[PDB]
Amino acid sequence: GNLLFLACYCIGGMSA
Amino acid sequence: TKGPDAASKLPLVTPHTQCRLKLLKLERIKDYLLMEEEFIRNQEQMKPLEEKQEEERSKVDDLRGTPMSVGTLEEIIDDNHAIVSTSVGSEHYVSILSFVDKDLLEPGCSVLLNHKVHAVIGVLMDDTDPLVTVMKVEKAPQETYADIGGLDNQIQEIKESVELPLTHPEYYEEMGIKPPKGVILYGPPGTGKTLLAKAVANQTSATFLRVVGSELIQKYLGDGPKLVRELFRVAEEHAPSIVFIDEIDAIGTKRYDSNSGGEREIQRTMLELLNQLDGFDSRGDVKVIMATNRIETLDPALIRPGRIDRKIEFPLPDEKTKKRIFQIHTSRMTLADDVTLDDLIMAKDDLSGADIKAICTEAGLMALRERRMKVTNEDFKKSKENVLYKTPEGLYL
Amino acid sequence: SYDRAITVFSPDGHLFQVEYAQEAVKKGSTAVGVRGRDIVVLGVEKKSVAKLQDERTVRKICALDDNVCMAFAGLTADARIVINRARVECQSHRLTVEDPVTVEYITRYIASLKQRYTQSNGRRPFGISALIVGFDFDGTPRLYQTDPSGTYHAWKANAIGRGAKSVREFLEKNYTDEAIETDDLTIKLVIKALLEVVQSGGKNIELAVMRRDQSLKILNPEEIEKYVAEIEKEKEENE
Amino acid sequence: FEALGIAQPKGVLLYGPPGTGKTLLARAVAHHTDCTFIRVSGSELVQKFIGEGARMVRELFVMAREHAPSIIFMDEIDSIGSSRLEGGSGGDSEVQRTMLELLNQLDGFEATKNIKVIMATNRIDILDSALLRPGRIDRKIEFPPPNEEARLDILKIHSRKMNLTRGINLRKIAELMPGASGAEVKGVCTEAGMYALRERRVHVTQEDFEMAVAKVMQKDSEKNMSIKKLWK
Amino acid sequence: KPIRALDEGDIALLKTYGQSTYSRQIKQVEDDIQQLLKKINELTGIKESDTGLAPPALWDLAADKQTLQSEQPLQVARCTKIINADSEDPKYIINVKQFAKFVVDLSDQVAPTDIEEGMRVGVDRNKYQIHIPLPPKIDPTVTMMQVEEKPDVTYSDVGGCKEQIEKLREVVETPLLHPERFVNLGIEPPKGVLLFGPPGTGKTLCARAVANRTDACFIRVIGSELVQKYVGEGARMVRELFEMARTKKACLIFFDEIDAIGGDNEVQRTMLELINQLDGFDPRGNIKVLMATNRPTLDPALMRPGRLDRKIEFSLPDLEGRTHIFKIHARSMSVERDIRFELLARLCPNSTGAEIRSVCTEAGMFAIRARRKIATEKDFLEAVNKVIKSTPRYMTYN
Amino acid sequence: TRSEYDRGVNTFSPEGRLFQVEYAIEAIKLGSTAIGIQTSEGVCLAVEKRITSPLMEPSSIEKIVEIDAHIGCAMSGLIADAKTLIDKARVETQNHWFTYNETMTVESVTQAVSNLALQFGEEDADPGAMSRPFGVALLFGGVDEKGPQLFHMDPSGTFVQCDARAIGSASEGAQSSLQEVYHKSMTLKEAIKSSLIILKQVMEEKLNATNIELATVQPGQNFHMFTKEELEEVIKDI
Amino acid sequence: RYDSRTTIFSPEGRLYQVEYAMEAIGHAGTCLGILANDGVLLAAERRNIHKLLDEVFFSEKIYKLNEDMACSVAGITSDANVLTNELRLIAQRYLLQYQEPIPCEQLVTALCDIKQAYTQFGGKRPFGVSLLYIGWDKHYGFQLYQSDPSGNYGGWKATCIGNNSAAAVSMLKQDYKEGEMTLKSALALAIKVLNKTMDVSKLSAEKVEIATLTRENGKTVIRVLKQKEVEQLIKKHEEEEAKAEREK
Amino acid sequence: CGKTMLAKAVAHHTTAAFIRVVGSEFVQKYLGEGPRMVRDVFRLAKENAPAIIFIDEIDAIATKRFDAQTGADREVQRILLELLNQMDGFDQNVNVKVIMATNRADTLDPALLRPGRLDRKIEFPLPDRRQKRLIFSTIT
Ligand SMILES: Nc1ncnc2c1ncn2[C@@H]1O[C@H](COP(=O)(O)OP(=O)(O)OP(=O)(O)O)[C@@H](O)[C@H]1O
Ligand SMILES: Nc1ncnc2c1ncn2[C@@H]1O[C@H](COP(=O)(O)OP(=O)(O)OP(=O)(O)O)[C@@H](O)[C@H]1O
Ligand SMILES: Nc1ncnc2c1ncn2[C@@H]1O[C@H](COP(=O)(O)OP(=O)(O)O)[C@@H](O)[C@H]1O
Ligand SMILES: Nc1ncnc2c1ncn2[C@@H]1O[C@H](COP(=O)(O)OP(=O)(O)O)[C@@H](O)[C@H]1O
Ligand SMILES: [Mg+2]
Ligand SMILES: [Mg+2]
Ligand SMILES: [Mg+2]
Repeated sequence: GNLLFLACYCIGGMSA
Repeated sequence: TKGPDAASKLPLVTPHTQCRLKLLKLERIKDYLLMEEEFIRNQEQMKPLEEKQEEERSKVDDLRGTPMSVGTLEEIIDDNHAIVSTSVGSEHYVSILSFVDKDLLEPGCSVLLNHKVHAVIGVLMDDTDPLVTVMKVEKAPQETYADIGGLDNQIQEIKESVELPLTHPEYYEEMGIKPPKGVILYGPPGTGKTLLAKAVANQTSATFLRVVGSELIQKYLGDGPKLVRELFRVAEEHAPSIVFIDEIDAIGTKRYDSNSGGEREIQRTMLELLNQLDGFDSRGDVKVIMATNRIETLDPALIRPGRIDRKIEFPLPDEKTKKRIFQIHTSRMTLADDVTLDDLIMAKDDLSGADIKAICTEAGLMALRERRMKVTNEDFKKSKENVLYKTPEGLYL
Repeated sequence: SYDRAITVFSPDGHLFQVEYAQEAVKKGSTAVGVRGRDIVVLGVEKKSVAKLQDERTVRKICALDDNVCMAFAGLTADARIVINRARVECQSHRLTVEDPVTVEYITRYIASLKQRYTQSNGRRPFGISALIVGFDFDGTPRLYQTDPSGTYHAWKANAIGRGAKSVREFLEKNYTDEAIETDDLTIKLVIKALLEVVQSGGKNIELAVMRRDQSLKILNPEEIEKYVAEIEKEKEENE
Repeated sequence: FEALGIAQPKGVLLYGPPGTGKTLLARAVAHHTDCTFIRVSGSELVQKFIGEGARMVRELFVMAREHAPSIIFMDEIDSIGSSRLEGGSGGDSEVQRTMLELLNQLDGFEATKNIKVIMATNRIDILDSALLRPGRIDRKIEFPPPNEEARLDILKIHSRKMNLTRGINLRKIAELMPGASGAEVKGVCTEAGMYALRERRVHVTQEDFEMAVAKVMQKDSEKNMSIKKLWK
Repeated sequence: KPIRALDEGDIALLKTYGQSTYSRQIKQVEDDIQQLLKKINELTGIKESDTGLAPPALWDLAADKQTLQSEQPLQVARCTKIINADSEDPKYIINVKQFAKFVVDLSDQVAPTDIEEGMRVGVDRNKYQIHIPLPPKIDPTVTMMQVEEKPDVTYSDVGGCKEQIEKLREVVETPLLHPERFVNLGIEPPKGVLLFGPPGTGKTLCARAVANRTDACFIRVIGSELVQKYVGEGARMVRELFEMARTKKACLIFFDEIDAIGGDNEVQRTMLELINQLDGFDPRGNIKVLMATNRPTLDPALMRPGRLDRKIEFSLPDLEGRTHIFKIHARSMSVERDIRFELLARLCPNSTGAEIRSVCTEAGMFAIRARRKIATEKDFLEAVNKVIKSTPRYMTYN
Repeated sequence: TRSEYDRGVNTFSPEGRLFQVEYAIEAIKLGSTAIGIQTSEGVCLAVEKRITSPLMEPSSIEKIVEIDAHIGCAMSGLIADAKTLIDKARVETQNHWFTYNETMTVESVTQAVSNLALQFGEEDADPGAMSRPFGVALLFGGVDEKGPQLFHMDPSGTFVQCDARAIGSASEGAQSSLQEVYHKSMTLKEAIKSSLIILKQVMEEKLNATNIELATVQPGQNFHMFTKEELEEVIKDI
Repeated sequence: RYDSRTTIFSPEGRLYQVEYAMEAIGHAGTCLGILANDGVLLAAERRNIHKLLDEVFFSEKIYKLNEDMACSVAGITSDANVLTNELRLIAQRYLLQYQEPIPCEQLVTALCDIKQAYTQFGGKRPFGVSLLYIGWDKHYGFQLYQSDPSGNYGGWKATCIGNNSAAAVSMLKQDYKEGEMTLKSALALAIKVLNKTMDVSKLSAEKVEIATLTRENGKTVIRVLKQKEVEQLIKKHEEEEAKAEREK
Repeated sequence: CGKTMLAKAVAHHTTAAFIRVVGSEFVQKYLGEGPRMVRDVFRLAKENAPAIIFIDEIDAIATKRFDAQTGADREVQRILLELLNQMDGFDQNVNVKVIMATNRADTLDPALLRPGRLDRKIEFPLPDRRQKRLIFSTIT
């Protein structure tokens, strides 16, 4: 219940 | 396939009192290194050999162009077209030129492509991105089983897991038991897990890959699983090999429903590691070694009998193992005749190999404090409580 | 869960509170008892007093009566309470029967008392293991380890407390019929057993020897040094 | 160290109550060393992007190795390396990944050379056992609150630039500080200077220091005598 | 007592006096050895670095250049909703991977019948016209698959699941090999069955066992494979799989660890494709599906009646079952012929079958430890002591 | 969620089961196996020792005890619990011999021990008694007016007349083996041979003098345990 | 976890409620007892003297209980009063039954059974009190015992319990030369201990409570030092300190 | 009692660059963004002229440190630790005065309540008689 979790971040490079 | 790696020089370590037996052996080694240097400098001094084919190679290079981008051959189609992914992550349906080795094309191997109008123009069997090249051990660690005190059962188990299949394995298939694919060492910190891995990497006959666990995780999307795949592909390619992943709990924690993108990527990387662990047969000559302190926090799927059969325990050293470690680390010290070292061991505590090494180092420092190098017993007496920081007295009696 | 309840069986069928009480003994001190042909000896690891503790009131070895002695491992207060109860009960037994209390009866009484303390909530188990020794009226050497599960077992030479396993295996590799032929042989055996865990020697060791009804006197700190001198002499003699 | 046969000590931890000289000692070490001092104070290694903390740890140690024998100061190491938490869900794992990378660089397969590292914390007890382990952290130096003499010295350094008056007894002021940290002593010097400034003077007197001690060391006590008299 | 820091004279005298006479020579020699080692390492070079150049006379460099100057590359993409073309709105929105998504039209070389939602398509780079559908192909070489037609596991190789194997027999053998009784009974044969239990109970091989005795090919599909890198196309994959299931005379389709799927855009696509394949294919067929899981996370839309007719719980093996497994795994190793496997099965309460196999492996390990070509009962005793249990039970219970 | 009901003996499962007493039943398997066989000529009890140290005195481990000359006991479970049960059994036998000056049926012995059992959830525990189910399974053998009689007692208080019953760690396998071994025409010597064979194929270690305790009851003689020479004699044939 | 009622056992075997009872004594007033050659003295800290306490008392931290027995207490006030009352009851019950003054060891032991039974069972919190008993008996002359909230006890010649007790005991054992200190030297050493263990630049006689037990004329006298006595002794101590610091 | 108003006045009557922040603003979603914001704020103040950082409701992040057993509490304590190390850490700041207001000072971490970090802990009690008259006059 008392979770309150943070968040990471994984970007994905994109181009052509 | 190719062969293993991790070349090392002579053990030496037969004398240590610096009695010119060391000097003679080291001079022999230095003489051989000098003949190395002179021989190769002479061979480069005269070695005229070039051109020959030239024209055909020149025109094939013109066809390839410059630069040439490398990608991953994700899939193949009829034997003129394939699917190749650039390092960015985009993959394209490209054509395959005649001068490529159609036998070499397999899903995964790096393919040299044309910069413009992408088309498979070569195959690179030695991609080995700088990270995974780093994880491959080149210089064997100087530690060895002589330096390990105690842990005789642990050494026996690790050798029965990673050495006996490497050496004569006929006992295994003779009993019909499949060799133990993967082994996890565990125990309280500073018991000797990483030291045992070093000793294995010393007395070895296979490519040793050192990994950190947390090293596998990478920022970019899909970079993590791709790096894990590259590591295990290098392991298979240079088989037999040993893949040591220290601190497996950096990723080995219990799997839970991911919410953010980063946690999903971590789950993907661990899923890829588990898939790669399942991918190769146990009959294969590639083994893994994973060490950790918090064994209880690992996912109970990584340690399944179908994935990691063995589970080596590294308990805190016993009194006899404590005295063994003390003897080992005091070998290079010039201890006096008054020292006994028995009082420190007899004291009921939780000394570890790291703790004993630090006690020896601090005893040496205390001796240096008194301008001496013979190290009395009082030096150890002080050092023990110097480094051992931190039941209510008479409650239990 | 199933651990915080003295009288609740675990799904696999364990009384985890009693097991924890059993384990609480292992955090005490090493106490070994060896029964000889005409002697019973008890060696207890003595904690070193820093500078001020009065050793006259740190008793790790005590006698329930003239014909029974005992060593304990566990928390001191529990040992004192059970000692008082058992010695009062010995006097009550002599009230009932007038003959000196045998080892088996007092051991069974202690075990039953511990069991009754380990059978209901609101009563904490006696976290202490006691090696009782003694001669009967006919002077048979008997020794019993009593366990906080409220039980007892007749050992010829047992060890309890921290390092109990090491001393136990030392005795198993060392206990022989000829080793109890004389009192000094049993003394050598018990001194070696104590030195196996307490490597300091000299002090930190307390010895009690009971012969055929002399109301045993604890070994004063003068002749035990002689005994370890003999042990060292033998050790240097064989090699 | 080679001749003695000992292994070269690698890490040292400075732990103590909040404000005793730990960061001050690190600053002094940086000032009086020829090594390439590195300030990597905690929570700088916690990046939003995944796995970036471990990568930055690896780059930090590689870059320290590339330079001369280096010193790395991990101020407030309590931030990233505290204790590995069981499982995930709400538990922290990326910070633990960074901490594990730091542990491995400190004492892992590679056995770095001449990378002496200093860490500081106000709470040593909660640090991970795998981080406080000797060989990774040796000489867990404690910085206790200064005693009367040491308080006198601290007053004399922090009163060196003041304009004192003849008849000042800094020893009495130091005696007026039962169990006061060095930071509190510097604050007392500052408050005495403030008291002098209020009256638009430049010298400071003994009474200025006395009321500065009263103000700085003032703390709320247990108002309820009934609560305070529970214990004998 | 204030300790004195070492002074310059102190340091200078420390490095001498109490030194071995050969300190300088030995240290210098070791330094030159290391320097020469680095010298050799830097000078030895790299070598090839031999690119994938085919042997000559296989080269059509003229035609290669012609293709380079004529043919064009195509980025692949996952085609999405058809936008209800009906020959007047043939545009579809396609997602080129981590790149963007574009609404595009077809090339003249492909008919709309070849293009449908969720298939990989190769397209050009400026008009992004879908130039060629790219089916992901089916082959056991890629990923893992059924890779089995007649499994080598027979009814004698399974133990501890007598009630479970009986239930499985009623599930698969009775409708497949005895369709007449179901037909004249006028009852639809069981369309769906689920096999739930803890991992390592044996579940998979049990089905494989009946797969050998049902005279039908066994299919192994791993849910993690559907959810790992082989996601997306996996639907089409199972499509083709289900398609080949139609081709064969009888297929024992079974999905391993469906928990990875049962509990996610492409994952949902694979799920709905499974729903279409099951609810769409005629229940009278002969490709009956076997379902198993470890976590009874299954979506409520699945076990609605008509999709999963029966449920079977695979509990931990019993004394007879555990001893049967012990004997089965001992059949493949060199042991004596007087091993009390009942004793060991007693010594392994609530032990999984995989645990039993590991116990036999550790028994062989201990036999190897003593270099004895025949494992003994003592070896199995130490093996069970090690694996199982990962004074208390002897000083109170007797 | 079973967990809400295993806490306390006075709780009912949704299936109306007694999880606490079932756990007490499982607690028997922690003890060593005891085998009792009943035949026309008498009843014999064979028990293992499960010795921990060679120094352990054999007499101290009491896997078979005699309530009375005519009746013998075997127990499997908590040793202190077993000793309390056995002392109550001897006290109740002496009580019957006081009131009626006669030796009771072993059925009555199991009756009275059962009333000592199954008292955990009784208000009569106010002065002090078991608040938990008893943790030992019992095996009574004897010879009464009904000839030889063997009974098996469950910790819940259940008693059953048995021609042969094995309890303890290896109860299931030993019982299964006896099911085929047992014939109603068993002689005492062949019964004891079969029991020792069952022990051999059930025991963890080799059968020597110091692993098996053995007791016999026949209408002629009293309860008799095999002395060292007697057990050597009964072990040399096997 | 295993922090519930005292009739619980941690898997590591520790008695957590008992442990907290032991540890909570560090919140109580600092008091030590020492045994000179010819006396036993108990010194204690008057932690709470705000401005307006009547001081209508003969001693607060020191409770005499017998013509031979005096005690000092550190812990909860209620448990302190209860323990003192039970102490007087037991000592005088022994006197009534045996017509001889209660031996030191027997009395300390009796309190220890009380405390143990109060943590052995009953579902009741243990006494969070530590005692220092000073007395005389014809068996071992002058004796001093230190008790424990758990129910253990030990004979000691010098012992400090309460806040900052560990450092006080350390410096006490550093400055103890057994068998050769008179009551005067013992008092001076105790005052040094107090000065070092208090958070004051100069301890006050008001904050200090010292009671001395001596044997003379065949009788044991237990007397608390009057304010004049303690002030003279503390001024002698401070002038001695002045001489010592001038000599350095 | 006048805390945020006194801060408002100080911001009005100053030539310094004023950085108004609130404690709850520091606690960001993404891991490590909170400490990064703290570092950014102090770096901006350092790189600018003599500046003032006013952090209203400092007890949002600076409550007494404890054995955090989850990611959220660990991140909040990381923010607090970054604040400490920025205020009085290795690289000392010059002409950067911070002001922090709280309603419950007794719950603040002692590392934040020590000289060098928070030199003056000014109490703002309820108006007392004369102060009440001044308030009534200046609002009337
Ligand atoms: N048995 C041993 N004999 C000698 N030295 C030992 C032994 N065990 C540990 N050590 C010493 O401990 C040091 C650190 O050990 P190691 O790196 O293997 O730790 P670990 O147990 O793997 O712990 P962690 O993974 O938690 O860092 C080694 O460099 C070695 O000198
Ligand atoms: N012993 C001391 N001698 C001189 N100055 C001191 C001493 N102790 C503290 N100070 C001064 O008081 C302040 C203490 O802050 P500092 O960060 O150096 O201490 P710390 O113990 O490292 O604290 P923190 O726990 O915040 O890291 C500094 O301004 C420093 O100059
Ligand atoms: N009934 C059984 N018969 C034979 N072997 C079994 C049985 N149950 C389990 N096993 C053993 O367990 C191991 C793993 O079983 P597996 O089918 O992989 O488990 P799961 O059902 O979780 O997939 C197999 O190697 C097999 O030897
Ligand atoms: N000393 C004062 N002079 C004038 N107005 C005041 C004073 N103190 C409080 N006020 C009134 O009360 C409010 C005080 O807000 P403030 O005290 O800054 O909130 P906080 O204390 O929560 O920061 C102001 O809006 C103002 O209207
Ligand atoms: Mg390690
Ligand atoms: Mg600091
Ligand atoms: Mg406000």
